[PDB]
Amino acid sequence: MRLSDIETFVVGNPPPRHGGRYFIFVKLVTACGITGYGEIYNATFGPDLVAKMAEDVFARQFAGEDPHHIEKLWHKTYGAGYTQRPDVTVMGVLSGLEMACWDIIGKAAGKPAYELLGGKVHERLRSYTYLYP
Amino acid sequence: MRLSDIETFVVGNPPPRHGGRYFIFVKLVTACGITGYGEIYNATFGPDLVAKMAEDVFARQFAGEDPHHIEKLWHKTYGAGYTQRPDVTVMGVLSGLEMACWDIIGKAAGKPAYELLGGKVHERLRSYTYLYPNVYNDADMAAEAAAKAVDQGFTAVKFDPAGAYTIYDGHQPSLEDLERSEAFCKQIRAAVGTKADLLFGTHGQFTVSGAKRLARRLEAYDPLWFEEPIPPEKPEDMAEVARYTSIPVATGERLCTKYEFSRVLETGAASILQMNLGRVGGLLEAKKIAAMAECHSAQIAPHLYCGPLVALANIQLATCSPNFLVLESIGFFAELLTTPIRWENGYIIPSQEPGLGHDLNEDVARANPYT
Amino acid sequence: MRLSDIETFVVGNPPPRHGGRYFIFVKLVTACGITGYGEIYNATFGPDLVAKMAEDVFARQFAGEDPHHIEKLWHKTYGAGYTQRPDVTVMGVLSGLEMACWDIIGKAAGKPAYELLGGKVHERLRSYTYLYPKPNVYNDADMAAEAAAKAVDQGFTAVKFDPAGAYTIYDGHQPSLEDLERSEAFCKQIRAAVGTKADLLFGTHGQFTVSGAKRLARRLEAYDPLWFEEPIPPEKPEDMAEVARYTSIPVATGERLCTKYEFSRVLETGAASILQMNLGRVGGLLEAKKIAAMAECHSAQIAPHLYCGPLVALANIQLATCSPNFLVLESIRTFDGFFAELLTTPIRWENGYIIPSQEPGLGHDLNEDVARANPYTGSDLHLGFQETPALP
Amino acid sequence: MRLSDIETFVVGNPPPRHGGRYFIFVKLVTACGITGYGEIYNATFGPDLVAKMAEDVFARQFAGEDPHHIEKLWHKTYGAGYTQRPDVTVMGVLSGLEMACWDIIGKAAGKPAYELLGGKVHERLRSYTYLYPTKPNVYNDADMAAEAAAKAVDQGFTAVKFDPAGAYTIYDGHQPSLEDLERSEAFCKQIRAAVGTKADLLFGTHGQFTVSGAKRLARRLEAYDPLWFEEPIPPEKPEDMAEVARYTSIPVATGERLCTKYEFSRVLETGAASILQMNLGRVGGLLEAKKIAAMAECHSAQIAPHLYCGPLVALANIQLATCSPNFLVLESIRTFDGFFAELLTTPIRWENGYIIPSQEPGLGHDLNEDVARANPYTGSDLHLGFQE
Amino acid sequence: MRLSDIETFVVGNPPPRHGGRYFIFVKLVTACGITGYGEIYNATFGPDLVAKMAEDVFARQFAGEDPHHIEKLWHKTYGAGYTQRPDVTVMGVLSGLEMACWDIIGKAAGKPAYELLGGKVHERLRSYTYLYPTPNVYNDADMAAEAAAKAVDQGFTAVKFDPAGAYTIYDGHQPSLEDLERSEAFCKQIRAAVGTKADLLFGTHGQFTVSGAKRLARRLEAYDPLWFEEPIPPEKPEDMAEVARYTSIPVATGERLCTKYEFSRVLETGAASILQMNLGRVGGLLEAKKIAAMAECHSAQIAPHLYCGPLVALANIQLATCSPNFLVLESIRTFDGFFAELLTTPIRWENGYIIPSQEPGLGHDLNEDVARANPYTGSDLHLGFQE
Amino acid sequence: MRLSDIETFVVGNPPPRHGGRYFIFVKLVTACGITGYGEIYNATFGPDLVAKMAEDVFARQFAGEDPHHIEKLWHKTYGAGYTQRPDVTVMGVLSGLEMACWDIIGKAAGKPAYELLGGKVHERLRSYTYLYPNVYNDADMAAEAAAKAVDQGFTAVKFDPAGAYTIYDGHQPSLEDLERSEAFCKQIRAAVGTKADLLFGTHGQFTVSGAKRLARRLEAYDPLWFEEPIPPEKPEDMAEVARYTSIPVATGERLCTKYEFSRVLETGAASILQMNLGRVGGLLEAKKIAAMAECHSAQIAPHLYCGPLVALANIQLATCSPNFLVLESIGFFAELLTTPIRWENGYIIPSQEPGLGHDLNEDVARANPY
Ligand SMILES: [Mg+2]
Ligand SMILES: [Mg+2]
Ligand SMILES: [Mg+2]
Ligand SMILES: [Mg+2]
Ligand SMILES: [Mg+2]
Repeated sequence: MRLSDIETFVVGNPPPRHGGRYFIFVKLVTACGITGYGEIYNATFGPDLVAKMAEDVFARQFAGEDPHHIEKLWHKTYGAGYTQRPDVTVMGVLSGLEMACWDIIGKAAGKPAYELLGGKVHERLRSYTYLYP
Repeated sequence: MRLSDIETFVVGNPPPRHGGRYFIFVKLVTACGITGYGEIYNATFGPDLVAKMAEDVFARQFAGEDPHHIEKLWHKTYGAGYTQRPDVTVMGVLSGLEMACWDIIGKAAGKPAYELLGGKVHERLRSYTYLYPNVYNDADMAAEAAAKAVDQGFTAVKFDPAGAYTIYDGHQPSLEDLERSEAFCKQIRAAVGTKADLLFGTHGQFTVSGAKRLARRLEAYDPLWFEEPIPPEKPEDMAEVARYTSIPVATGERLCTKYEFSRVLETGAASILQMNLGRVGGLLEAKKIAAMAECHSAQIAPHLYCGPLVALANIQLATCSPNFLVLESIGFFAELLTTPIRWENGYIIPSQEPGLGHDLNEDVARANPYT
Repeated sequence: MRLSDIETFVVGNPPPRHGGRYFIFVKLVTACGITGYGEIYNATFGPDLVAKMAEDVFARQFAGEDPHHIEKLWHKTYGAGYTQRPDVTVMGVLSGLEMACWDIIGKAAGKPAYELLGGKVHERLRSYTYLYPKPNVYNDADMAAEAAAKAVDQGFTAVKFDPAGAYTIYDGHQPSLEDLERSEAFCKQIRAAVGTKADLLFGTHGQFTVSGAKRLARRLEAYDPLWFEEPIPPEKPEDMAEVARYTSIPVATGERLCTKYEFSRVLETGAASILQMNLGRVGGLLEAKKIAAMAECHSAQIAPHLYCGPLVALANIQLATCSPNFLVLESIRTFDGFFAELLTTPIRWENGYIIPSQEPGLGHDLNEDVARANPYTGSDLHLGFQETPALP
Repeated sequence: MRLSDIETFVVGNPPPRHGGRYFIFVKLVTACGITGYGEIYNATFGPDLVAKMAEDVFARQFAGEDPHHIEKLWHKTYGAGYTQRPDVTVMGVLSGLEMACWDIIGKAAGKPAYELLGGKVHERLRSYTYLYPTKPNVYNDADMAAEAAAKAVDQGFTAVKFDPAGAYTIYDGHQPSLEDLERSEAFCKQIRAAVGTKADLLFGTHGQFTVSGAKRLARRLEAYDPLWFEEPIPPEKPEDMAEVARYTSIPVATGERLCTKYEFSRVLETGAASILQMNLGRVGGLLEAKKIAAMAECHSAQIAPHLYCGPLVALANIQLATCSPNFLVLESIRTFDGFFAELLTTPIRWENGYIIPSQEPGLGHDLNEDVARANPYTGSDLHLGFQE
Repeated sequence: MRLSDIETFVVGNPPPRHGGRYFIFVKLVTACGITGYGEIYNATFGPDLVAKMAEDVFARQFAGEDPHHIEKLWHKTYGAGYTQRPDVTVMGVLSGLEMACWDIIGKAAGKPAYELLGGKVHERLRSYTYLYPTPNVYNDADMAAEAAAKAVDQGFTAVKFDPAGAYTIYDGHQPSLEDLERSEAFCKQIRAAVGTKADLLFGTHGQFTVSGAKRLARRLEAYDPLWFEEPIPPEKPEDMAEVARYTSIPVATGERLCTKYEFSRVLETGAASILQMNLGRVGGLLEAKKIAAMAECHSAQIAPHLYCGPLVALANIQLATCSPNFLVLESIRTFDGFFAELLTTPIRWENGYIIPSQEPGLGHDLNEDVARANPYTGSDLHLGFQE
Repeated sequence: MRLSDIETFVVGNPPPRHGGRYFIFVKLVTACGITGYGEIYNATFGPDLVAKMAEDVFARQFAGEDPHHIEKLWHKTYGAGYTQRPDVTVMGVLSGLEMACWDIIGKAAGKPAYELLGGKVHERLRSYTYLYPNVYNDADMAAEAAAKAVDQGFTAVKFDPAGAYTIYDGHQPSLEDLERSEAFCKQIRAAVGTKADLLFGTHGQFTVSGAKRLARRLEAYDPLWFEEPIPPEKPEDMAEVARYTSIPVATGERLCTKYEFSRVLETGAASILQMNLGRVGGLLEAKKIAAMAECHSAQIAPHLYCGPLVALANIQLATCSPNFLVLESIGFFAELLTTPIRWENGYIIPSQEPGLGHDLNEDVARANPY
């Protein structure tokens, strides 16, 4: 199994705009067709560009690889350019693609991601909100 | 999906009994038929009792649960009886049940467990072996066996010339212990040169100072590690030895759960963690422990002194671990597995088959009851 | 002198089942006839199995040995199978057998154990009880307060309660605001009921994380609780020490601990100033003694733990009696009911104090017949967590 | 005074490619006409994207501002997007734009930037170079490296740097092999024989090892009095690096992968290192590097600016070093000949092992924009790389 | 059962005076008759006075009490005069009485005292001696080596020596270069002469500062001494730990310490890995057992100190016997001569090891007759310093 | 110049017996006549043996020596018999002899001892006293005894209401102990306002946790200190109490030598040091400790529960110490001395007679054996 294609989405958030001004989505695909979604949380630059950075990372580090090899993928990215240090710009991009890899891993095993990382512990998730008008 | 039945196997190791005297296997099977295997590490009691202890834990915490639910399963067990604190007895039973769940989870995805816990990183695993007027007391005889090992492809050897370990450790090295130890290191180093690392494998014989006396005389030979220099209770004390010497300290074969390894890492007690997966808490717990070591400039080296099923679990963790240093290796291990663990020119080659990659030969285990 | 024979007893506890579901007793017999009794405190495994463990250990380690040789027996057991690290499953079995050797040692010497481990220090041992009897004593502050005045009237000078909400397999967790309301309500009403006449013991079960434990401690301080028991889980004493440093409430812990090594860390990190060894678990009488001397070096006291049978109570009493730094002894009500029937002569409770036996060894003998006549028939473990996450 | 225009050059680096694969330059222009030059040191993303990033930042934070307003500009950029924590990607771009403001600031004052930030201290700056060539070669044969250092000494260099400790992987830290140990000592031993007390040995590892890996190696180099053990372990936990630093007598030197005063504050405080190696095209800018050097004076540490990129970062490094009392040594890519000269309007002054600081205003030299435009980068790789 | 009467004996040590100038014994007697024996280790005042302090203490806290009530006895005594702080004068006297109570407790139990404090652990106790004579053994490495060679031949597996120069009242000081020279030659020569047959116990008396001790330890590590004893003075363990962290040689201290409170700090700071209690000073047998138990929690071993009479020796032996972390026991030669004459049955020394008596209590009895026939006629104190 | 003879007065303290049951005095005489007086603070043994101990010490270390040689004499006594470690039995006997030397040194040089150790710094020494007659158990009756002491001029009063101190301490305070403790502070602060500081004078009763509990309920009455909240063996432990409360911790009546006080200062155990110069090690050793205290934001407040002569030395220290806070005070005291100790409105005034400023009347001392 191997990663073939990526597609980015810059999506603007409509009124009342709770949650920021825009979201940045990615969509990874395997040669055999399986589809994975993910979001990048990065605002150190403009979104059109951060979307470009995503496609950069995917071309260098992700395409051709097995989306299960999370450790290899994460380390090729973390270390690329001889860096290997917490960087929010990179990590925000890594996080999006990595998510999608999980989406894919899951989709192929026919299981929720959480069933592969320790299993359900909660049948419900306690939630909180900001105060809004 | 739910777990239905368990079956235990106490199997006796025939001569030369390299690995123990008996192995304790388990077999979990789901309602709809998928079968996982696993090994328990317990020397604190006796095989038939340890097996019953396995059934007891299976019944109270595992029967009727989804094997995917590792966290729930582990916590049900860890807190049973209002305990919730590290305990090798429990943790060695929980370890063998948890592996079998991984074997199941893997089988239900068509994937090796390592592809679900981070993915392959290593296509081959560096292996080491013990050396086998002999090879445990004469340093000249050790170097010969060391040279043989090197000739077979091994790139690391382990030896414990440090002296008898007693039930009243930690003690002080004898002058004879010191001289024999350095001679082992010196004679072997001359035999293998740069082709194999020296793994110095004490068994917690010493007190902190005793260990330091010994480390002093060993630094010149650039040993890859000083294994378990002192007893396991105060990692704080162990860290005193790590700090003194240039030799990396390794420890972990007598520990279990994230909590104790957490402390080893934070005190700087050891830089090479030696989990035994038949005891540490399982495959997931071990992964958590190896990530933790990643934040501490520390690596893992899965300890093995038991049956093949722990070896498989060791292989699974190692294959997907970026801070893997070396794997302990070792015949009868072949015969117990449906397919043999693959070994070539010093390295273990990870199976691509689902779960733990191999299967226990139930027929052979039932044919070798321990006596 | 050599230990020859062991019998084990698994005894179900009848209604109202205070002190838990079952007790595990051991009977050690020397070749010449001297009989020791002991209790195993452990629930990692069904009581049938622990009993078989006690048996396996006694055959492997004790048979043929001079029970005077505590150090040897202990080390032989602790280091068996190359482990030599604090494991409660083993150490509980070990604690049982070790008690019963002290019973024999004292029987042979014609002295109470406590006259062999430093000598009597107390003529009476200060005592305390949980508050015992849809709203009730465990959930409604006022009913607990009434429960407490009663205890004070019986002459108890200390009562313990855990109003702090359920303990779960996923602990530590965070107190709910309800958990906080109730807790301080229990403290406020109980203190008003008992004034200076008795200390409040806040008997938590490791519920909280360090932060959650500080949130609660902040609210309880005004009522001068004598301690905060096990505010967080047992694995990291370093973390407990952060709670202890924060509050004026003394922190108390140990019921889930074993060996001198673990209590060494508690003491040195400053995780607690009150140690609560259970002698059915901590490693036996000599180890408890060793641990209680360590606490002297660290401005710390002992308050032996008890939620099991009368033989653990006996060992507790032995230790407490020869311990300069003893603070209080936990009792199951006034040691009446099934706790007296199991003994040949009962634990003496008078006006808030245990009065130590002056008889040899542990001071009392197991009524073996009463013990055999009461098998354990349930399937559950002695004690257990809530297996859903903490509310919400 | 206000900033108006920015231009970016992604310049590819002609053979022998010493100093990496490409350089990313920036030209800033004020309204009244003053030009400022600077370089960005970053390879998290391809250079074309980085350049586009630099224009994103200039347009968002710099356009319309007075370039004398470094603190304002620095903090606006530092906090763009509610981040405000080190991030080489951003910090690199910021370093380049900020350098160039100092060009403009100095040119306006008619002074070298160094005469503004505490003023000249050194009339010459001690330099060092990597041992380069022109499969037994200079990176794996101690003898061949000893000849290289011999040649380097005969030019006046008083220090040579080398890395024999094996490859550095994406899964570091790890453990040096016995061959890594044996080769490393040979290099030190041989090189020391060939240079005597004439030149210092700079052990220039690239984060390979774990703490204990580091120590095993350190124990075997101590005897050749190496001047520094560079980045013995990775950059994430300086509390761990400080363990190497305490065990050995060799001074630990690091920082080529760090940025902002915050990350060097920790290095100094923990005792992680005693020689700080900022690359001024990454650290956060010239004023930042000044603040950082001033901290090192409080912790018995010294500065020794890192360089493995274009000549503009070099100018910035030289600007700092000239005004720094706790300066130790300066990296040079060879004798600053070749494309390091061709890219400038007047080349960098290198005489007998020392760099002589220009007295021309700002960064001291101007970029030759035409040589910059006539040398695009055709490739598709990143400046520096790892093993896998 | 109650303590009734006390007798003190001040006993002069006849030549070659190995192990000091005088001994101070105590004899406790219960109402019904049982007789306990004991020794006090204290040279802060002349022995005749230490004797008097023994009766003052016996009369206020001891008389009429059950000898089983050790915690009570000890804490009544410790807390006297509103003090409750370590004090070697008080704790000296307390040790002897306490010892003697164990003798009584044991005799009444029909048991050796170690069988009441954890039980036998060793069938035999490794011992060591100072190098004694027969330009001398104290100041020349060659003669020291010869001595050590004869000690090995007798069965000894460890010898102690202090070649680091005089200890003064102004300690700590710095070693002279000759101090370092002689110190090293001692280790080299003795090591050449015993080989791996015996451990070197380098036994300084608190001579150096922490910097001083490191200067010296750096020169001794190569010969693998088993310990470096009391390298600096006893008032700041926090400082001795500085020495113990620096060198590979184990640091041992304790002969000048008393109560668990002081050893707690030693263990916790890392000042030592080998605790050297003297049971005539440390605060008694039960206190020492508590101390050895603490040391267990800290990778420390015990190695009981002896520079006095056979009775401290007997308690030392009792402790050692039931102590799983026992390293080695100080002997005075082979416990021949007066050390034998002063006991009903002598201490059993056999091929380098002491074999514990199986008789109740301390396992032997003082020869009251011999003890009375040997009073101390002199004017000096047991040990002393330089000025 | 050399020391020759020693005489030792065991003296019984008459009713109301404020300050003990007995005092132990010493008299040192030189070759050419000069005489020093001093006092030993020892209670671990009967005063009969203590005097014999002093004689023993004088013969071995002091006789035939120059009393100027404090350092020499001190280290001789301290190292006697190969000990060289803090021991209050020896240190007490030493503190008395050394005191007397400073009486002889000063007199010989015609100056008070405090003019030899950094010179005068205070003309008046802020005093305080215990609350004497009930008064030890009833809040309101102590509040009375306080307001009476204010009328006499005292600026500080001390009281121990925290319950009995046993041989098994440290313990936990009882709820009644806490209740009476707080009640004592509330009521007294009410009777004296800003005019008098509160000295909470505990006797090492509690464990660290026990002391924290009590501290919490006294903070609000701004006590000037919290004396010896736990026992003295582990200053490290004390430091927890000191760090938790705003009330200063005071300690040291049971300590000796620079070594133990050093550790008190470095660990942060106490900010107020309470040397008893009949125990601490002598006057020269006391001054060194005071100086150490300057380096850690710490002050001195000399301890006195014994005879006038210890007190005399206490004054010599206080008069020449910049970091002096307050001095303990108390009849038969002025009777044992030639010239009485001058007291004026909560303040002692130091003598300017050479040495200890005063002389023991030997006739009165002999006339009252114990
Ligand atoms: Mg091993
Ligand atoms: Mg409880
Ligand atoms: Mg570099
Ligand atoms: Mg000695
Ligand atoms: Mg007082």
